Amino acid sequence: TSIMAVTFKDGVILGADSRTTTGAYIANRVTDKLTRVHDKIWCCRSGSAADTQAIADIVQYHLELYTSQYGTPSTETAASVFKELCYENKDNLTAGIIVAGYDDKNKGEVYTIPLGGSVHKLPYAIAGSGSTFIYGYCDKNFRENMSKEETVDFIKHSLSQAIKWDGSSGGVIRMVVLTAAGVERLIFYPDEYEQL
Amino acid sequence: TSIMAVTFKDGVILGADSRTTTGAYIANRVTDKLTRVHDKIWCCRSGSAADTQAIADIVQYHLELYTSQYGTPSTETAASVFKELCYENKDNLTAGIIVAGYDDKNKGEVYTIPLGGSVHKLPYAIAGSGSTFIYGYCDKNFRENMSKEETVDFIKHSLSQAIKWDGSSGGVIRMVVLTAAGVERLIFYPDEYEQL
Amino acid sequence: TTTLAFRFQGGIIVAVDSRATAGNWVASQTVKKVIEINPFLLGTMAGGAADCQFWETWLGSQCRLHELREKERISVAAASKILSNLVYQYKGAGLSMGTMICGYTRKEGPTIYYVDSDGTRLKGDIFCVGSGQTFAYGVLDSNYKWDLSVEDALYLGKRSILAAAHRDAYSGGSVNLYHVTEDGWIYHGNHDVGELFWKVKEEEGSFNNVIG
Amino acid sequence: TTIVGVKFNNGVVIAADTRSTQGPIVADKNCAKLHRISPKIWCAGAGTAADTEAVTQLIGSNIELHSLYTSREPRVVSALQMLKQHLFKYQGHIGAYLIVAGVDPTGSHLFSIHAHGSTDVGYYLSLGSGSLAAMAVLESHWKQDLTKEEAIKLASDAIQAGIWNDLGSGSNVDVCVMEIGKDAEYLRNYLTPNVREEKQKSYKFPRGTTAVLKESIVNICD
Amino acid sequence: TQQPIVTGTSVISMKYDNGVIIAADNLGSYGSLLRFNGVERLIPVGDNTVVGISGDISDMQHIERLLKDLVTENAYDNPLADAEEALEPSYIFEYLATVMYQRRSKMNPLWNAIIVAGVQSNGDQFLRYVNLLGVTYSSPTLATGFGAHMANPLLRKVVDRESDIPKTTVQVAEEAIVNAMRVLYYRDARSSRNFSLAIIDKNTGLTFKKNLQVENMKWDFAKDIKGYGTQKI
Amino acid sequence: SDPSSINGGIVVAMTGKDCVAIACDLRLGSQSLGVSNKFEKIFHYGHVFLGITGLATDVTTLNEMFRYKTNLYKLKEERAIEPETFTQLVSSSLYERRFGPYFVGPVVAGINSKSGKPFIAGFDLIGCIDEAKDFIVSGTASDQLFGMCESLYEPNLEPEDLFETISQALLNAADRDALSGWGAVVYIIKKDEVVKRYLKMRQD
Amino acid sequence: QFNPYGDNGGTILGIAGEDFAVLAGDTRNITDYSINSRYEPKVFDCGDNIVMSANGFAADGDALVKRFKNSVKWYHFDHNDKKLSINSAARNIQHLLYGKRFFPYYVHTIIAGLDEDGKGAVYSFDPVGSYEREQCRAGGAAASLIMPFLDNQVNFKNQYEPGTNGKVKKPLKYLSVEEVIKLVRDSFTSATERHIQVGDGLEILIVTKDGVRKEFYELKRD
Amino acid sequence: MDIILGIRVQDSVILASSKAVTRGISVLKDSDDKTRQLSPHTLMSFAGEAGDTVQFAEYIQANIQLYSIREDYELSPQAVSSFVRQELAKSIRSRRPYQVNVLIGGYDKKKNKPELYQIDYLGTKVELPYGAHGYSGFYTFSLLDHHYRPDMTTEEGLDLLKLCVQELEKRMPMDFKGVIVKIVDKDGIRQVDDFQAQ
Amino acid sequence: MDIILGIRVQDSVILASSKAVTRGISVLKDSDDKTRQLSPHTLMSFAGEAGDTVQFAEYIQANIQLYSIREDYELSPQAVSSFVRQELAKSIRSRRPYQVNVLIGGYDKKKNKPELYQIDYLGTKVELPYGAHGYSGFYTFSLLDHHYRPDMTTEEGLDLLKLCVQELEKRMPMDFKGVIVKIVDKDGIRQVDDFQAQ
Ligand SMILES: */C1=C\C(=O)NCC/C=C/[C@H](NC(=O)[C@@H](NC(=O)N[C@H](C(=O)O)C(C)C)C(C)C)C(=O)N[C@H]1C(C)C
Ligand SMILES: */C1=C\C(=O)NCC/C=C/[C@H](NC(=O)[C@@H](NC(=O)N[C@H](C(=O)O)C(C)C)C(C)C)C(=O)N[C@H]1C(C)C
Ligand SMILES: */C1=C\C(=O)NCC/C=C/[C@H](NC(=O)[C@@H](NC(=O)N[C@H](C(=O)O)C(C)C)C(C)C)C(=O)N[C@H]1C(C)C
Ligand SMILES: */C1=C\C(=O)NCC/C=C/[C@H](NC(=O)[C@@H](NC(=O)N[C@H](C(=O)O)C(C)C)C(C)C)C(=O)N[C@H]1C(C)C
Repeated sequence: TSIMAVTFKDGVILGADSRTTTGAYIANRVTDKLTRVHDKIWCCRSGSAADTQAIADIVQYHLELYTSQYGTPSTETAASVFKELCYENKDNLTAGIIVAGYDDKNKGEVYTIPLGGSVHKLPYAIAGSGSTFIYGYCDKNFRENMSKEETVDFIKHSLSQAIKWDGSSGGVIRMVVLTAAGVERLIFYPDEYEQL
Repeated sequence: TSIMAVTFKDGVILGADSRTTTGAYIANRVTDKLTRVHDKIWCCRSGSAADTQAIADIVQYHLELYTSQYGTPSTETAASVFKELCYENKDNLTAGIIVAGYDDKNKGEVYTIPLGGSVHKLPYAIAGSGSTFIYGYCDKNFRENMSKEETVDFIKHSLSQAIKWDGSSGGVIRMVVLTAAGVERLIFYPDEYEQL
Repeated sequence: TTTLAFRFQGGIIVAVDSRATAGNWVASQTVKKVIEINPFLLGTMAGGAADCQFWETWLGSQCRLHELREKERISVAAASKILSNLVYQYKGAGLSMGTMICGYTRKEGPTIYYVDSDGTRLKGDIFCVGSGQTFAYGVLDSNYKWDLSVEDALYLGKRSILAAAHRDAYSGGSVNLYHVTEDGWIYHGNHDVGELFWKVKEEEGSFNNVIG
Repeated sequence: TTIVGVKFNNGVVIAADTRSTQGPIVADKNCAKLHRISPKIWCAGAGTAADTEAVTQLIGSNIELHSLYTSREPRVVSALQMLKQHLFKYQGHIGAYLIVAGVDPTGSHLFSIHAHGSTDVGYYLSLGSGSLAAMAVLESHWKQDLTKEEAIKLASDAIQAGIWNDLGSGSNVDVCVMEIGKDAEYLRNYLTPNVREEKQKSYKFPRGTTAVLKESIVNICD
Repeated sequence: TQQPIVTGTSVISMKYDNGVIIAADNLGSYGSLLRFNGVERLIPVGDNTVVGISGDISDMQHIERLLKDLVTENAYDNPLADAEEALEPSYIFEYLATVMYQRRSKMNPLWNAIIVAGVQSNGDQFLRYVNLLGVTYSSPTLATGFGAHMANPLLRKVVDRESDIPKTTVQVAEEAIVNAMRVLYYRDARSSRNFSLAIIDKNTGLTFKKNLQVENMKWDFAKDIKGYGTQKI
Repeated sequence: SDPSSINGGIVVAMTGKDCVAIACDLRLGSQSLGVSNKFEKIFHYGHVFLGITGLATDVTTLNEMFRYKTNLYKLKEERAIEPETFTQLVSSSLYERRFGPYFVGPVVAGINSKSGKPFIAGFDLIGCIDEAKDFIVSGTASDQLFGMCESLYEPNLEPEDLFETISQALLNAADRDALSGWGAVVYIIKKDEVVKRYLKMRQD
Repeated sequence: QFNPYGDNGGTILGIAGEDFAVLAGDTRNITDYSINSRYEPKVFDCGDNIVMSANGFAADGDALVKRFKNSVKWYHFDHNDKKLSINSAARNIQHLLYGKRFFPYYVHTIIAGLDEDGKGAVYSFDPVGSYEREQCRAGGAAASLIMPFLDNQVNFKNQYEPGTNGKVKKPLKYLSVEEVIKLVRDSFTSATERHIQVGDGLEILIVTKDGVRKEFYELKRD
Repeated sequence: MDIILGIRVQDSVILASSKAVTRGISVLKDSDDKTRQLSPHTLMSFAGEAGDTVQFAEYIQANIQLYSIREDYELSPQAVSSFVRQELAKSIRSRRPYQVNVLIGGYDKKKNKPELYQIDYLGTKVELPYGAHGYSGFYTFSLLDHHYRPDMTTEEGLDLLKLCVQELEKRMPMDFKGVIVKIVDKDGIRQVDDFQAQ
Repeated sequence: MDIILGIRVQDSVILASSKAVTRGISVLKDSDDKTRQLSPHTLMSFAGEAGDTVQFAEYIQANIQLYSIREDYELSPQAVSSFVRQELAKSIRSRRPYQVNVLIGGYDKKKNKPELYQIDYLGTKVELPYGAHGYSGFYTFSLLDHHYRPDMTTEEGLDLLKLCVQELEKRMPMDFKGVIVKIVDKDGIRQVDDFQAQ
């Protein structure tokens, strides 16, 4: 699994591969690891599919109820609910989650919640088995406030390298653009990103 | 440990960090992982220090004797002796070795001998715990037949990222240039490569 | 540890050693392995010191409540069952105790109950409990008769603990003696093995083995 | 155990503490952890004491024979190679961790060997449980081009770091100086900062205190 | 019962004549991967107390919230919240110590090594340690993990016994600390070059220096080291 | 489990003024079971004494080995072996079994016939030589012995005094060890004569 | 897996006089081969002339003392500041410990004070509460080194009247506070020489009808 | 385990050895003689692992007999026992060690004295007034520690055993099916055919 | 293990139970009665884990007695045994199960017939002519399989036991110290005080 979230000038973009596995078998090659917990607060799932789905499904429920009572929740708040669940249940979960959201006052924010249950706000974040192979690449290519075009490229390149080296990653590259303009889903096929 | 060997226009260059460890303790911060087995056939050692040293010490002995009887040995031959030792003793060794040599007819050659004892001839090779973090970076920056300057740079950048993410790597970056001109030792300190 | 209690024509004899060991380390040579439940009840200790010493003290409390409640001294059988049933509640938890509940009641006469943390409860005339038990049994079994002068029985008991203290590495220190009659128990001193051995050796001619 | 090695402008010096242990008990309050391989090649050892001694004498013996055979002064690289190949042959089962140094026809040298057979080379080294305490000192005070006295101070200071901060180290400081021109000078108990205070009382017993069962003379003459 | 995941390394500290100093690098490791770099492991509670934490970072973040909550709580119905009845280092410690022990006693520890540094209302210097087992102790110098093995030996050379405290100035002390941090950067494979340092002086108050860096390192001799024994070039 | 804790027993040596002393208990048991109270653990070859704690079978074996070796040594050297030399022989003999050692705790005591100097040394099970100038302890009650010695001991004691001191160290240490005791014996050694005494101690 | 227990070393000692008693302990606290503190008090005055020390695992040791001190505080509340006799304290400590019989306070505790007759008293407990009154007792890391000594010098064991053919044991006279302090110091300086977890300092608390008094002596720091 | 007892009286050594041979759930024999005569005045009793027991005894026997023929002489009991210890001592460090314990009772026609030697599978040898292998010790060692005298007659000795055997039939958990007794003295070795009621 | 035997003859049930009580290395008692009377015509013998054994027996006893008082009637042997099985069956899935095996011998005053019930700690109940718990079966089941008749007299039955007890003293490895016999019939329960030579 290869998942990342990059904050740029107009907001934030989430990216992921689409491969789910059980051993060496690809249980699903068109998986959607970019999950929606609110209008403009999404997450990237890595680790247990069962665990991350269950967690996401619950956060979504919490934010919906939160909205009913106190209006729109911040991206920070969403990261807080995830964290609360991942920390308090660290002994029975295997979920590496990235929370990305766009808000009118903060542009886009990115919170990475690793295996332990700690939270880390960052300019961008990478995770999943594939991420290890692109630590160098991403550190040498990320720039703050890139344009939507530059960001989509940075992600398409990073994930193609992750998909290239990590067997647990593959399929198509999926992206979700979160800006004031709305929500945009992007999809890139092998033939396109492989020869980058 | 972060070690790599890149073949370029005028020959080949070997690079390595200088950190040896025992747990979290840095037993040596000025280690020399670039070992000479012949005039223009050197190797990069990763894994067990005791094992790789013992292996290298033996190969050197074999090539010296080989020279006494049949003149200069090829780079291929040197990789062959290493491989023979690593394969036949795979059950009691933990040595990931890279063999790089310069010869007048082949420019520079690079043979990587991973844990199993298999041999792989390549344009360049990376290995050691730090190598995982620069798979993407190196795949997107290596070009065949670069100049000595470009190569030294490519290596200085790659290894700085390896040293950056992998705790088992650090210290100074050491290089050894093997060309028709001779043998050149290069050394780069933290202050220089850290801010690259 | 070595503890023994036996019934004979003159009542009951109770003898114990006084050594405490933590592994092969000798922690103490002055431990009281006999708990005085009351003027007519005695309890011996074998196994874990804390376990015995604690629960047997607790037993005394339970006996005292019984007497206030029922206006009468508790029977040896009942006292032993209080301990037996308590210990059974903890079966499997790790308690370690080989115990002897001895007493004299008008209704029961001289009585001895063996109770261990296994949940085993037995009434009998002779019982040797502890790592030195076999040694004590060796001496005791082959010199016991129902007709022993309260003074001869006392010595047989003392001598049996002596045997154990000698052979058993975990037994030693001194001997504590008790005699139990319907009038209650009578303490018959603490005999240090340091002096007792040599005395017995010289006077009896036994232990002829050891070099003197 | 704390053992170190420090190079100075014209030689090399090695030092060590003198505590020997078995669990939390001090076996020897003043053992010698400095071993002579050849007149001008000494080795400081940590790990299994019997092993540091045996392997050290074995190579030393072979170095002696080699020296007589070749009619040359022993070289540190030889002690180093013979030791490491031996330790390696024994897959680390010989618990020896050594700092080998000395001077020979090729100059002054400083290396270290680990039980499994790997070797290092440098200007300052430390091994043993006090390894970290000593290294902190060296990392804080070593500089290139030290005088014989500077080096001895540094080495001696590093050992103390061990003696005081490491429970596995203690007692005295043993030093050995090997200067490129002169004879090697072994300084047994160079420092003795741990003398036991005068006991509060004498426990000399009044004769006759101990009870004796029997007596006799033993014949030692044949 | 757990096992740490993201972790912080050493936390070193010592006390000088007027206050105490404490420092810790800004790394959050993930095994051998030096994953996170802007991790502050020095938590100021009020401005007479600074809590340095090492170990599992998720647990650290948790202990951080506990501390902020303590500050909020102490303020409730407390007209002397920033006077006679403000939090004292000793209170913050006793609380943390209590929590730490209860957690290990329930077989679910907060996987950390903690050092509380500060100045008591009466000017006294406070410096005590507590770890995931609930163990605690004080000394003129204190360090967790790797720093206990390398930093202490150095720091103790400055303040070896009680009578040395009054003879040590903030300059001398801060120097020792900064040098120890360098040494740790040399030999701890889980250390970072960036770190924070804080001073708690009974006169100057709380000085919290962020973004420091190990400077003046000796690496030049590395060029003269070739091979591992017999190699000459 | 621990082979050196099957039979039990202790040995201890001490240096006095122009004299050396070495004592031992007499117990030989099997775990808790006491079996023999006549198991001396001190031996001698010429004027060199050797005490051995540990597994009984090895104690016996080593004695028979050192007798063999010391006898041949005398036949070839035409002189009795000295303390220092013997210590070396003991050390190399043990290390020769480095990876399958005898489970013993050897102690050497004697006076160099040529220098008249007192000598004592201890060894771990693979030969590590500990040559002390004051005392050497060995056996299942070595901790107790260290405590006794470190306090009771003082330099240059006269034979008659050294005897009190060594006997008290041994006696009180053994009384705190379930595996030691059952009688002790003490050797006081001087250039000219050697005296052997059996102590009176608890038999529990 | 998670291990809820640790070992901080330490060694304590308790000796009873005719009208006084003493409880001593080194001031070194450790973890493996590192020293946590050269001075971390281990013997406490709990009031009503009771001194106590629960040696072993510090977390547990502190918890116990704390819990006992609190027990004393309530004893006063419930019985009009009535003094808690030493024997009563002992029975109470037993219940505190046995209360955790199945998840023990990994400590060996000793307390000292005066009995109801003004005589010196020492009580020692095992991890789960087994206890007994004694004249002297060592507990902790070097207990195995100190006890034999105390058996000899405090209760005159294995000592006979010279010339009595070893038939008359040396009588049980009784040590003065001065003679006791000497044995204490020698016990620790001796322990300090052979046990790597003993050193740095010795703190002694002396109990008399006039209260609790402290004395402190340094011990080798290696 | 099996009962192996030995007691050295005035002018002889007496060996008692349980007769039962049990395998798991069934007692297969009640007349087993756990002994081997090494020489006319030297008898050895044994107990231990199923196969090694006899294999070792017969092996020792063969050697002692061979020495006798070659030297036309009978080795002293002390010498015989020393040989046996050496053999077990070697065994303990061999690939597959003999799991055998033995008692050696012999009459030294030279010193004209009876001797009893106890030796376990580790090569531990000790000479005693009386000895035993296995659990038997735990009962008898204090019986004899009590009722034992150096000058006892062979008759007194046999009575002392009767005392021991009784205690063993009383407290031992197993039914060892009684013992077979044998006396070694100046005249050799003989069996007390009437002990099943002596 | 302990010997627990039961044989149902013509007009009665006979229960034999070893008298020894051994703990590790020592036999602590030779007169132990491993039985409990549940009602005037129902007897239960037991063997198993040290504590559970009696705790369970007395527990069952208390209940059967309580039922008797409340109903002023004596439950049939079949009913008593069914109650006991239910109790053990529950136990087998409890936190800490009773490790007890039992034989229930009773005389059904209504049907006027003797009955024998075998029940293990798992709650396995079977009615048989004769039964046994532990190893005893392995010897006796074929002895009785041979010499057994439905119409045998109480006297013949007791002789059949004597046959069994002998075989057990011959082949069983342990010394169970003989048995205590008891007969349940139309007149109740009585003990055969003279079997130690009957
Ligand atoms: C991202 C890959 C990872 O981050 N990690 C590798 C582990 C994969 C988890 C997930 N797939 C599954 O959970 C599948 N089930 C499974 O692996 N079961 C185990 C097994 O080995 O059979 C059992 C629990 C021992 C299945 C439910 C799809 C996966 O593919 N993770 C991806 C991404 C988050 C979907
Ligand atoms: C390159 C790092 C690696 O490739 N791999 C990590 C393992 C390190 C090996 C080598 N260091 C050592 O071997 C050190 N000894 C050691 O680790 N011993 C083990 C231990 O945990 O203590 C024993 C065998 C269980 C020491 C000999 C230096 C190392 O640092 N490798 C480097 C590079 C090749 C020097
Ligand atoms: C009788 C000897 C024996 O019957 N058995 C040998 C075991 C000895 C137990 C007792 N000594 C102790 O219990 C010691 N405390 C102890 O072991 N505590 C445990 C611990 O691990 O620390 C706790 C219970 C988990 C100590 C009090 C000496 C002993 O000596 N037994 C004697 C007799 C009954 C005193
Ligand atoms: C240096 C300290 C260390 O480097 N390491 C700590 C371990 C100590 C080793 C040595 N002492 C011993 O080796 C003792 N013998 C021993 O441990 N034997 C082993 C055993 O488990 O009994 C055998 C080999 C399996 C004893 C000889 C003191 C020690 O003190 N090391 C010092 C320094 C090198 C003397």
